[PDB]
Amino acid sequence: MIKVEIKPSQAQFTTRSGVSRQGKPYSLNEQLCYVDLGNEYPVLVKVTLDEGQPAYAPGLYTVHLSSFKVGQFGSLMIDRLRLVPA
Amino acid sequence: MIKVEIKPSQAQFTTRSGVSRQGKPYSLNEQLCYVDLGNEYPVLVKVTLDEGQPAYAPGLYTVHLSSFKVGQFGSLMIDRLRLVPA
Repeated sequence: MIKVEIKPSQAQFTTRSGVSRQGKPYSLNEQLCYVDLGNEYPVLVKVTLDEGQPAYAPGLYTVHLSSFKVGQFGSLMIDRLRLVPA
Repeated sequence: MIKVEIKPSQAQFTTRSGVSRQGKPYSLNEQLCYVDLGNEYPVLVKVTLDEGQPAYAPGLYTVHLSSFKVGQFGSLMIDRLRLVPA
């Protein structure tokens, strides 16, 4: 299991916006977190939230299976890092 | 934890080869496996092995933390799926 932490300072998201190739509006909500990759300290990682989802509250989390998909070259990839409480 | 299985039919690797941009030879060893992504059946995934490593034997495995890295856009990515016995 991957240990992910939302610190008290990371309790909000920001939103970026634009227009798609064929005219549709989009909005993306992004939040920061710390992921422990086994180095001396955890590293900073950007998370893009799914539609209609609030910012994750401060606390400890792990990664949900729905974060992964098989890519176009047949290898596993992360689609979007989706988190669940630890 | 991600459940990965090497079936008895997947106990070998194949090797692809070529030459890099500035003249160096390379070889890549690839093995197939099944990863349970929570659908009705596990899906087929290609794994590229690290230098000097043998094919994983048939059995159950999970994913090692060293499989992940932060990408050039600041989001988590899989570098290479590295497996450890379950």
